[PDB]
Amino acid sequence: MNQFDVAVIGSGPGGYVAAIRCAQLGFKTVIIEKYSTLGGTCLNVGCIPSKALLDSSEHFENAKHTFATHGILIDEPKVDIAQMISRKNDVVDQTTKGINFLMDKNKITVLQGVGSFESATQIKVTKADGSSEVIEAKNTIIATGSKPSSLPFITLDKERVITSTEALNLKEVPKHLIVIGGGVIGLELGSVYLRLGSDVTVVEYLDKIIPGMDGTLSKELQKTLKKQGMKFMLSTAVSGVERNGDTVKVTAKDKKGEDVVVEGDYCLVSVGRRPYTDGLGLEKAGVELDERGRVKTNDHLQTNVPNIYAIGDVVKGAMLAHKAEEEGVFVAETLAGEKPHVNYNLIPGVVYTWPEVAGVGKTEEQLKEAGVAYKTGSFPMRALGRSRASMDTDGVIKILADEKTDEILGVHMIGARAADMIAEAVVAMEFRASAEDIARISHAHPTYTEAIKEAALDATGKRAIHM
Amino acid sequence: MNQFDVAVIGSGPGGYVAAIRCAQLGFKTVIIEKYSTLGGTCLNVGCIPSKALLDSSEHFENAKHTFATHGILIDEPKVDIAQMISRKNDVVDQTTKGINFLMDKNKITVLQGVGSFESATQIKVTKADGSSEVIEAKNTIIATGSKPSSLPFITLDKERVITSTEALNLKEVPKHLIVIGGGVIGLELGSVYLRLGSDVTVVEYLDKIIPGMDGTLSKELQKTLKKQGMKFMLSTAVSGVERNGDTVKVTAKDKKGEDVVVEGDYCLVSVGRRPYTDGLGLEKAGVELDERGRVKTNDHLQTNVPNIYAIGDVVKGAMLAHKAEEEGVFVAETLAGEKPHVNYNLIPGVVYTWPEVAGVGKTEEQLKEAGVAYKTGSFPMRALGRSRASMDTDGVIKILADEKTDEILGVHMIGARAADMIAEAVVAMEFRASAEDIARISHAHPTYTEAIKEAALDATGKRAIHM
Ligand SMILES: Cc1cc2nc3c(=O)[nH]c(=O)nc-3n(C[C@H](O)[C@H](O)[C@H](O)COP(=O)(O)OP(=O)(O)OC[C@H]3O[C@@H](n4cnc5c(N)ncnc54)[C@H](O)[C@@H]3O)c2cc1C
Ligand SMILES: Cc1cc2nc3c(=O)[nH]c(=O)nc-3n(C[C@H](O)[C@H](O)[C@H](O)COP(=O)(O)OP(=O)(O)OC[C@H]3O[C@@H](n4cnc5c(N)ncnc54)[C@H](O)[C@@H]3O)c2cc1C
Ligand SMILES: [Cl-]
Ligand SMILES: [Cl-]
Ligand SMILES: [Zn+2]
Ligand SMILES: [Zn+2]
Repeated sequence: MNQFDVAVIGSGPGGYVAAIRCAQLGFKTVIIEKYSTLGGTCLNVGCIPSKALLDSSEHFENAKHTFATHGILIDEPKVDIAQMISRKNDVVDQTTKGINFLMDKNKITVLQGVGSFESATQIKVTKADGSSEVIEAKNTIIATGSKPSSLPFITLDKERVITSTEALNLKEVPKHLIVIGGGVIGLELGSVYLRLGSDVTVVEYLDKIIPGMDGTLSKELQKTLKKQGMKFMLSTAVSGVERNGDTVKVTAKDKKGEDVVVEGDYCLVSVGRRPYTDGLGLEKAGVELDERGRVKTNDHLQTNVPNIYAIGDVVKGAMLAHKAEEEGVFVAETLAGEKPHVNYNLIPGVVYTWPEVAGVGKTEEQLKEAGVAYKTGSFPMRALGRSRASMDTDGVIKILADEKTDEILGVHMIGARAADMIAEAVVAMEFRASAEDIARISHAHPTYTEAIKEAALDATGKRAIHM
Repeated sequence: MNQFDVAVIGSGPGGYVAAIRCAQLGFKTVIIEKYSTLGGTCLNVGCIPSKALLDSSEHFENAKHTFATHGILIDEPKVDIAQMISRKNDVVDQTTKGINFLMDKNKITVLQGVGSFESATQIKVTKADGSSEVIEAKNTIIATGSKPSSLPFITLDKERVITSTEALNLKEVPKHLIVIGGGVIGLELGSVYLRLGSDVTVVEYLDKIIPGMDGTLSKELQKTLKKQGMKFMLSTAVSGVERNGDTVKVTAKDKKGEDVVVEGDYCLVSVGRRPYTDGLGLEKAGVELDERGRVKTNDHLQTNVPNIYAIGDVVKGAMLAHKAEEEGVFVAETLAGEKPHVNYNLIPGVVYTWPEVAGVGKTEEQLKEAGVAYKTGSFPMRALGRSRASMDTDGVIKILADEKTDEILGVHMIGARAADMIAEAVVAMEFRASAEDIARISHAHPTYTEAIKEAALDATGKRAIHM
């Protein structure tokens, strides 16, 4: 029997970052992955693939609609979908090799197979051929991640009634793509194919898109996506999804109770993500789940079995890749006798549409439900000289500040490069900065971040300069 | 003779922002501009025009070199140079109307003409036809800005031997553009026409481009610009620039003393910018200049005449647009009896090439010259999943931290979206953040700002995760 200090089950962003941090702290560490390659959901069927298709489709969007204005003379651009998907596949293969490299550099043992608990200290690793080996580990970090949710009445066929996994591998640009469900994934992949020529209709039970974010962002994102051609059927309860050859028929009822029928040639189900624990052998180690199917954890991400921890999508909190990464570093440093901290209020959330959407801190709805006295500052992206020069003019920056102390309580962005502008707000809130603090700091001109500076001026005293 | 509390000579970013900040504080404010429209250098012949052409030319670069890999099918793209410039002119016209809106909204009086001092309290405003009006102002803010520098043997002709002003309005894509000076302006305008098909040769007297920035950024920017097709003749002292019909011949000597000759059809002189005070009548008010031609200032940007202040490119400091803006707000708030402060160490500098370059704080060369014990952190952009997805893999993030306290002393970036990532570093240093602090803060995944977190991990304890 091989012996290790720490075992990590799952090779997603939480898993392999946790392993590296365990190796850096001196633990003999092993990581177990059932997939053929390392990287988890985010690399193989998640973040990296979506960003690659989003980047290529946005290039296609510019060529089709803005090149003439930009002074670039081309004929009607055409989509080579096989090259798009193939290039994305190479991007995934690139990142997988980098993760392999990191494992070797940190002297982490990598085992391919399904890891199941035999006890609180023994783990069975079953390879593809069915053979098994048992290893011993003093501590174990569960990082098994999540799987796509679905609806029980939908029969997924991996052809036309699909999830994000297959949607990233289409053999053609859909004529009419139907998106069932209000997950972020649906809006991102819908943007990809909307740009590539598809008709996209989002059919959703929820009353607004991205409802977990600030309401202004919900409003502005639907406003800009409609402007781009996406159609939205909100507050609509789907009751059926039929495949009839080359056609999918979605039947539902609207908020007034009337019947609704939507037909397309492709249907993507994006109704959320579900924690994944199948085959993990939790009963044999004694680890408890909650009513939602998540590994119960305490303040130290510890299960009821003291030597077993759990991180990432398999536990409570925002199901984000960098949230799993931070929790992995947290457990490793905790195992080393340190006292780390995670501020979950300061974990940003990003939507990778164009314009990008990003938020950190409290939403206005959260401040209202708590009876917090707050100020609002708001500056539009179209007023920036940088946006006029690039034609990326959609969106707004919104800052919430405590009315008495001026401390920034939440920053909510929709606009060009918001996925990276949000970092300024994260650092600002980490140092408990006031709106006045940010308003007085130099922001490079011309940049999109000047909208943050202007919004902070608006929040601190309604004294923005460029509005 | 009308009376005002504050008069502002110049409608640049410093000029008009100061006027707005003065109007917000309750002062009767008037602003004078000799140009036909408002905006100063940055709007009409500076930041906005160049940024517009950089965005258009980068699109053309993608269509020519990356669209096929992206899966976008087009024929060879062609340049409509008249349309490029026309759109840029429209962006300038857009922004000019916005400044007009801001002046009227803040109830600032706008006068067109040359502003000249009659005394420390009277200012003559001379229109083009010769008519004059004299105004009285308790205080005056000098914001007359800058002009392109040149060399005594250079005869500028506004056709083929040109400055930045004319290069932004070319009627054809150059066959071979010669750039004299490796400054921010020269590299940006060279990149514009390089992408559009021109051959670009940069001739620079110093041994490195952008020498006012960190040496790593100098090296990496030259490394990538060469990869993009730019040619560089460094350590080269130009001694003659003659126009011979449709061709310009630049004669110089290399580091070995051997003669060097470069021929092109367009020659851009980018040897820096010089403070502009022509016709301002400073002698009639008593305001003294320094040896370099700049309006002398003290701690409060005050001249020797106590009621007259000066800001922007006409005074000491980095000749940057947001530097003029901040100094305009500083003088305005100082006039109001408040006690503001400008931290010149925390004013970022941006080069809008692709990849973008940005730095803030001390350079490594400065830390060496001061004998500061420092740590270095460095993460490459090609290792980010986000960069792999977009194919924007060039560059590095470099963080300098104090060896004893771990406090970040400077952050230097070359990579995608550096123009907006630098904002995180500015806010970080403003709060005296340590390398460990940034390394522990949540960074959205996948984003380019993750390279900042990784570089901070490298600086704080050589413990980056993805390297
Ligand atoms: C299309 C899509 C786009 C997304 N885009 C983003 C985005 O832009 N940003 C973002 O932050 N998040 C995004 N996400 C979410 C992101 O993928 C997750 O939040 C993140 O991957 C969390 O991963 P993790 O480490 O907790 O586990 P996971 O990445 O979900 O994977 C855990 C791993 O455990 C392995 N495993 C499970 N059980 C066993 C077992 N018994 N034995 C061995 N191995 C096992 C699995 O094979 C899997 O590889 C996206 C998701 C999808 C699907
Ligand atoms: C091609 C180019 C690109 C640049 N890009 C950038 C960039 O990306 N970022 C950046 O920060 N900086 C950039 N700069 C520099 C930027 O333009 C200046 O730093 C900024 O404009 C500072 O302006 P200011 O208020 O100090 O004065 P200015 O904008 O230089 O001009 C003030 C105005 O005063 C007027 N004036 C002068 N004397 C008188 C008088 N006696 N009476 C009446 N009117 C008068 C002038 O006509 C002028 O319009 C760039 C410069 C150039 C040339
Ligand atoms: Cl602005
Ligand atoms: Cl990373
Ligand atoms: Zn500005
Ligand atoms: Zn990451």
